[PDB]
Amino acid sequence: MKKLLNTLYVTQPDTYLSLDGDNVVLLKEQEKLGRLPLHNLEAIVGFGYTGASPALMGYCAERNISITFLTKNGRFLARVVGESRGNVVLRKTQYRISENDQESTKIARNFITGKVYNSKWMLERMTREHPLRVNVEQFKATSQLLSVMMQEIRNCDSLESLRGWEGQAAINYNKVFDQMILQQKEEFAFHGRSRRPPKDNVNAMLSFAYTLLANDVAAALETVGLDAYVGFMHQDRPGRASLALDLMEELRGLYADRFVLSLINRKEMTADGFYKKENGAVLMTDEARKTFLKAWQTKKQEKITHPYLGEKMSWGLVPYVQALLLARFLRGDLDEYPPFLWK
Amino acid sequence: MKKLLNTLYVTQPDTYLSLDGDNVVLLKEQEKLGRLPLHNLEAIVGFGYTGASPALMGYCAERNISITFLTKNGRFLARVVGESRGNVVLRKTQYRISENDQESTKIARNFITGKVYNSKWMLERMTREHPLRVNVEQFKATSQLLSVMMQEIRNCDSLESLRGWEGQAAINYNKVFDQMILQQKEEFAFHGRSRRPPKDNVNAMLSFAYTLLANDVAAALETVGLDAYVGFMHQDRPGRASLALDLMEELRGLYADRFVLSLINRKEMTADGFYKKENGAVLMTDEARKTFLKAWQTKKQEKITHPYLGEKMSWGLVPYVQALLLARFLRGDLDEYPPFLW
Amino acid sequence: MKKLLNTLYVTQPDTYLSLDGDNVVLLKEQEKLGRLPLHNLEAIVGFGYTGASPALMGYCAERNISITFLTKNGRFLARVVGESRGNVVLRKTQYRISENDQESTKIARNFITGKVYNSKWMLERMTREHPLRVNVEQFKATSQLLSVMMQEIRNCDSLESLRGWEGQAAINYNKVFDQMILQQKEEFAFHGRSRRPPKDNVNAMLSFAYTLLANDVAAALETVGLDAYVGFMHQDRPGRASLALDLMEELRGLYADRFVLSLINRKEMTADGFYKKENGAVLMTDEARKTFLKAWQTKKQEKITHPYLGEKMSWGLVPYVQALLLARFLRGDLDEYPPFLWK
Amino acid sequence: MKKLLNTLYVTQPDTYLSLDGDNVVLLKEQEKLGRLPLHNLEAIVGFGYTGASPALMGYCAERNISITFLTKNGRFLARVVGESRGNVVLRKTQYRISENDQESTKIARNFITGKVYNSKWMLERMTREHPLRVNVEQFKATSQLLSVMMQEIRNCDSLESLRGWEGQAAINYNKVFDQMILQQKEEFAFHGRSRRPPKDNVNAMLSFAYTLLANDVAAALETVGLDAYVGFMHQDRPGRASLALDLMEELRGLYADRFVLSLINRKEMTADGFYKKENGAVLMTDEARKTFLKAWQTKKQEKITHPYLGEKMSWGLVPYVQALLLARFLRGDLDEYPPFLW
Amino acid sequence: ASNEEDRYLMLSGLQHFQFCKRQWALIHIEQQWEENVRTIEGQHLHKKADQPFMKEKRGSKLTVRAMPIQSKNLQISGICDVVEFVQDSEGIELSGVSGSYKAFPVEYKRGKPKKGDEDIVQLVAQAMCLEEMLVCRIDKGYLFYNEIKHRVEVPITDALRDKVVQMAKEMHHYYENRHTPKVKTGPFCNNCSLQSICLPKLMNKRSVKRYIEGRLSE
Amino acid sequence: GSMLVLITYDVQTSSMGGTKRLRKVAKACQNYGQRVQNSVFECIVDSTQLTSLKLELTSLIDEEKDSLRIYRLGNNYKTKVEHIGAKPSIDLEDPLIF
Amino acid sequence: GSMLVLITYDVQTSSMGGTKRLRKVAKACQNYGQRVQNSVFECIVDSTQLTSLKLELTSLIDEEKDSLRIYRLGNNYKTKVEHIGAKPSIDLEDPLIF
DNA sequence: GTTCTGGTGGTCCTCAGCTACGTT
DNA sequence: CGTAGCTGAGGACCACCAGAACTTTTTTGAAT
Ligand code: SF4
Ligand SMILES: [Mn+2]
Repeated sequence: MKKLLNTLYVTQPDTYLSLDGDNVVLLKEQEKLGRLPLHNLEAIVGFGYTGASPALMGYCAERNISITFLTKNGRFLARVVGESRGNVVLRKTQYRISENDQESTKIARNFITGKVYNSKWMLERMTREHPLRVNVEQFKATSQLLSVMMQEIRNCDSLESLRGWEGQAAINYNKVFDQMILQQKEEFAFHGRSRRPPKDNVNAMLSFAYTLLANDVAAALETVGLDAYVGFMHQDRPGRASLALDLMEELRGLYADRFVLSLINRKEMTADGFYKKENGAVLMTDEARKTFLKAWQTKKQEKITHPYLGEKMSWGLVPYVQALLLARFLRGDLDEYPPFLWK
Repeated sequence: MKKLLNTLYVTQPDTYLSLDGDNVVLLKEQEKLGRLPLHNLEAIVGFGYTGASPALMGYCAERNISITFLTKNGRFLARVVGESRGNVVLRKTQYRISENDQESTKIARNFITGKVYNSKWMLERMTREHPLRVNVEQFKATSQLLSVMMQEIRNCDSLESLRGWEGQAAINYNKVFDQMILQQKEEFAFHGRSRRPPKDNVNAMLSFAYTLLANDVAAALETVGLDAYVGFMHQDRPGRASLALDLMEELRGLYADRFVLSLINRKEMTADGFYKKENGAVLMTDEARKTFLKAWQTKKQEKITHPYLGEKMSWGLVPYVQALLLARFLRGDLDEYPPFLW
Repeated sequence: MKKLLNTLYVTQPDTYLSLDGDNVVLLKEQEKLGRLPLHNLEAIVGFGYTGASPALMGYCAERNISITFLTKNGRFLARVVGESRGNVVLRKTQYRISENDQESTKIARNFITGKVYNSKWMLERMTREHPLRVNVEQFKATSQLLSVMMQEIRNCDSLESLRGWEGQAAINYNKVFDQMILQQKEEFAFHGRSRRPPKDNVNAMLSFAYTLLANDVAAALETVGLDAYVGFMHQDRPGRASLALDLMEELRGLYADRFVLSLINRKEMTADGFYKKENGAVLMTDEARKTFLKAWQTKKQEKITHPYLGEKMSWGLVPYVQALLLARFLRGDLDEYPPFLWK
Repeated sequence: MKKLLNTLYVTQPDTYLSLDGDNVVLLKEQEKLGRLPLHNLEAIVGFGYTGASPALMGYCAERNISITFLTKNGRFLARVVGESRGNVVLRKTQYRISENDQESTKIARNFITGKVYNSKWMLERMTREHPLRVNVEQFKATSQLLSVMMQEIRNCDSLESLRGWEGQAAINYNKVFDQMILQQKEEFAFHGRSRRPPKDNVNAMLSFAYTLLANDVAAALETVGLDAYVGFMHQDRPGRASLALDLMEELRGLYADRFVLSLINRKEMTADGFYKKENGAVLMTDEARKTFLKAWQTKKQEKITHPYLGEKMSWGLVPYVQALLLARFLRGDLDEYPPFLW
Repeated sequence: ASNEEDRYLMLSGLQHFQFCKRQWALIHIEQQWEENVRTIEGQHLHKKADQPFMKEKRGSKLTVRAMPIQSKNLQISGICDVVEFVQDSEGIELSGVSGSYKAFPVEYKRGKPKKGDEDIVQLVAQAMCLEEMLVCRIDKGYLFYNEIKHRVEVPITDALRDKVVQMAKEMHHYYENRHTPKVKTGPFCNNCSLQSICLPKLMNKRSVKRYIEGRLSE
Repeated sequence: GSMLVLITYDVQTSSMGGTKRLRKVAKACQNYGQRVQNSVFECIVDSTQLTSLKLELTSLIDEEKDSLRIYRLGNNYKTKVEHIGAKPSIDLEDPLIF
Repeated sequence: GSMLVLITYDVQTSSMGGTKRLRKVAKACQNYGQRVQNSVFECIVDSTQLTSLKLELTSLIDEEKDSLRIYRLGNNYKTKVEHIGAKPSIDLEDPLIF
């Protein structure tokens, strides 16, 4: 819960928070489930329909601690704080760096380097896992191509070059992704990619996964103090959460497509739940979306290890914590922002 | 053209605020004290140890209703703040206008111009109704010298200058404040605006008025989408939460000091309504607090006419409009901020 | 049930009434109880909560017969008429006669002669009935005086003279009245008349009787259309029914004083039912008042004969029939007003 | 100064008007059809076979709520009349005055003067707003005829002379009453008078209007305190509402037949509604009756200004206030009775 | 006049005659009545405070309700709302009890004390009336005003008594003449409950002849 | 005048004479207005009838156990009343013919 | 405007799904106002919130089976309300010092 | 035909109570 | 904790049945 990052991540639903002396107590239906100190904490994030003992609220407000309250799943509800601390300077720095282009180019090239690393290693593991019926040398050649592209992106200096060298990898990934899946390959196809109302079932279910990750990343930004509607690589525009999209593109790897292949394979999803209305639209059936959301929650419960921090956690906390490091970049404690990087 | 909404004060300790649909209900060990619909509230203020249901905080934060927590003597604690709702270009403009001393000193010019105008004209008004009690001459004296400072403030280009002039308006008015009272002078410990933050009598009401006004102006500004308690005008020093009230430095001197003085002069508060601790702190009785809050709401209800267009407007809208105009200036439609001048 | 002088009174309560062919039919819960021809009727008077039948209402209102609906105790409720309404020439005749001395004195003579005859005959009858407890000489002397007084009043022509004779007759009867009571003289003693704030028991009782009788007679007049507020002997003033007081002189004695003396002598009540007042006034108790009303109602069902026409009828119809005759005097074949000369 | 209470028309046959406290209830073989509070009524009109309980009529008589019974065509079959009240001054005055022929003339003067003025002024209103539709100069000639004749009527002395002049005016006005079928076909052409059977149209509406106006004048006159069956004019035929006829002689022209002409000219009624039996004169129709009564009760709520009393009052009150303006004349608070001179 | 005991006028007429010399004429000669809000309230208070057949005593004084009274000198009869008897060896013994009591009349009303005499006159009659029956001398009166729930003492002098006598004489004259006069109307007939009868408007307006002649010439 | 006035009552039948009070209040209030829904009536009255009805009900009920509310809509009520369901109420200003 | 309107409902619970309709109607109507009596609420609204409430409440009930009435007083409602019993109602212009 | 007082049953109405869950 | 869905447990509210009766003086009563 209490990560090395100075936040509290109480995620068990229907818990309670109360105050004992100078420490927080997590009550689990009227017995002392947990006890934590408050001497080194900086912010508290609370999931679930719960409460806080007003003594805890009063003790947190004075000593520069913000109490953020969400739902269980991760939607954003409210924030409690006195004379606001740690938002004005952070947001002003965000806007100042948004004005200039050199730092924006640096950050965007960092993100694209992370994405290409993730995809290349995903292909490496995919060809290692099942070396029976797969084009191994083709995937190796694509791997060398993306290694050179990774070096070039690390050698980038302008936004236009970054956009040009990003756009190239899309079609290569599209073809290799269509070749990637193992089970039910005959039954589902990925010949063409469409962002606007989609054709093919796989594209639509990618769209749904993208929307879920969208809501998650938006809440991830909102819970720390940064904006939503001005981005670094994507240009500013009224009504579009550009920073959200930038982080989406950074994390569109393991967290989205691996879930796609897992749902498609293992015969956990069937063709009876997918439909067609005159334009390729895949109207998700209610049972299909119920199973999808249950599977998403189950996956979020899966434990992994952070590549950078090293601390064991859930999948559901992977975005927020990652986004939180972004804040520690804008506060001057970090030199860069590696999501998945060697350095 | 907006209309004022009510406010709910909670004084009973160990209560609980809970949500049901669109109603706020007060419980205390499952005893429904009452339920109020939330479509005609503007803010909610609580004393003592009162808790809220996280659904309620989410609802209020989403729908522009401000929750505030207080303790005994209005010691501010735990404001409820929501999220970023959009209009990003307005924030872009406001963030660009800061850290540039030209526009900053223009806005400081207008703010302190409004403050000085209100103080001087109120003093002249008070010497105009009843001249027998005090010395008109000296009062008139102070007037012209403040008028003098007015010309200076208009011929200003640097922020570092105005702070110094602040001290003058902070030392050329206190000498009048002690003579502001008429009745009950001997009972009410009246050492003027000589102040002490842990409270030393006849300052409890002053601090209470300041806290209420600060919360009101903060909510009124956040409705439009900007934060100015430490912004372009006021110093970068943390913990000096006054610029939000400096937008109401046109109103801090007027609407709070005037209220305290009217209560004192109208003999409506008796010296038995206060007490002092063993160590020396000063507190207010519960009945006196209820009287103060009733008077504050009744005054805030009274209806006046705005100088700009004259559409008949109410007092609680005085902060809100001052926020709204500050938007229209940052959109570039006007030339400079027109402050509130009475 | 009974038809007297071309009028039809239905005195028994709770008997519906309807039309059949060209005849009136009485009913009592689907039981044929009476059939009467309507060829030669002049009015209909009801006493029950009947309601009549709309067929008969239309029939009579078309054939110039008005209907009057009362309550079983004689109070006036409503009068259904068409164009005629009947009493126009009669009321005009009354109003014309009300402003001349000759005719008014004639009618006053008709009233007073009946009054004195009734008083004298009652005195002589009581002398005859009871020997031992009577000063026979006083009563016989007053009887001779009253006979001469009646013979004189027959030949009066001026209002003041008739008023004086009425006063003298009243004085004679009053100075005779006290010894009429033959039981419970302890507190029941008559020694004068004080109508306003009545004093000392029995006086109040007498007053009450008069009121009831007056009201009864009042309703009687309204049955035929005589204007109850314009008198003949008594002069008209607003708020008082002068003609009722004129009429109820002849019926005052035999029908009120006899009733009161019967109540007193038969020990029908005791003085415990009269409460006290500080100035000497006397009032009645609710229980005593209700007993008085019940006794009056029961006496109203006594069956006697009619001295002038001979039909055997109840006491309760005496004020109406007489009143009817009064009307037949104003415009009819009556030679002179017939008083209630009842031995 | 009154409120012009409503009025109830019951048309469905075989009902029964019962009373429950202050409510009038319509029963029909124990089935309830409705109930109305009796403080919101003025008159209750019954059609066909509708019986009344004695309690109901006894309650309605004492509060000047009139009850009327009609068979099929507004006949005078039966009304209700209550007791007499103790106001002998007015009744004595009226009877004595009616015993004097000179006062009879001094009242009939004003009655017929008001009548002819009504006729003339309405004829001129009709002429000036209608162009080629009517023979204009014949109307004009009748107008100066009436205007000169009114002055001569004003100085009449004996009843026979006034009757002669009234008859002359009546014929000389019917001569042009025969001329208004402006916007309807020939079936609404007046061709004289038939008394008992409405053998034609127009009569079948004028009869209804006259009955519904008589039953209102009588109620008003018996409400004010007078007796309504002795008159200042007419041959005193026994048992007829003579005073009601006298007081209607003024508003008949401007309140009933003007209404029928307005109804016809607007084409609110169609000749298909009427029908006829083997002889059957002319009988209206149930929907036709409903339309007549709806238009009547709708027009009875127009607000005018009264000529003499100078007040803004509703149309339906006019037959009441006039009667009241009669009463005070009998007590001598005026000089002579002012008739309605609309 | 049955025995001269019938030609009596009620005490309720005095207040009406004092207020609107037309109002007494409307009520007591034409025998008609009409109620508005204030009249309803007054009648309801009078009815509720009416509790006959019961006496209330405090050992020293006695109170009587609905006390019937009459006076032959003025030919005036009526009902006193409350009579208070006090104990002292000064007055006249009265029927029913022992001891010697003095009398005080009390009459409740609804409304503020009026600038004109009005109510006083009525009360005075009561006091004087009582002197005829209880053969004594009365020089005090009590008025209770329930709108302020206050109580006011009222002295009596020869001025008030002579005014009452003259008022009664004039009232009897008007009654014998069957005549309803006219008064100066002003704004008091805005709560005159008989405003739908006495018609103040026609009292000031023009003669009838001018209006008829006015609408005759044109 | 004829101002529109709305009367709502609410009595308690758990006490000694609850049913008697309910019966008497319903009968006393039905004398002036009509019934639109259970425990509510709407009437068209003048000022004097309103005062009389108020006095009668105030005398009849007992305090501290019942509830009674009286609203008044003024003389412009035709544009202030809206009905949706299926319990129509007879109005008393139209021709009113049965 | 922030002016007062009064809302009354009457839904039958003997029909097929009457209990559910009653529950949903009461819950929907309690959001925008205050309960003064059983089946009688009063509330302070503008035009827009009133339109929203009317559109929301028109669908929960079913026509030809229920009744619903909305009365509208005006902007000066303080002088058009009387209370006699023992069911006091909280006013929302009173300073509300809980 | 009303009017008042009991008795009966059947339907609106709100609260106390137990189960089953919270993403688009 | 909030949002729904099923129960039940009493009160509020009103419409039917059943029974037993059903009559009372004269004066007071507002006005910013
Ligand atoms: S005008 Fe009105 S108040 Fe004046 S005396 Fe006549 S009725 Fe009374
Ligand atoms: Mn009195």
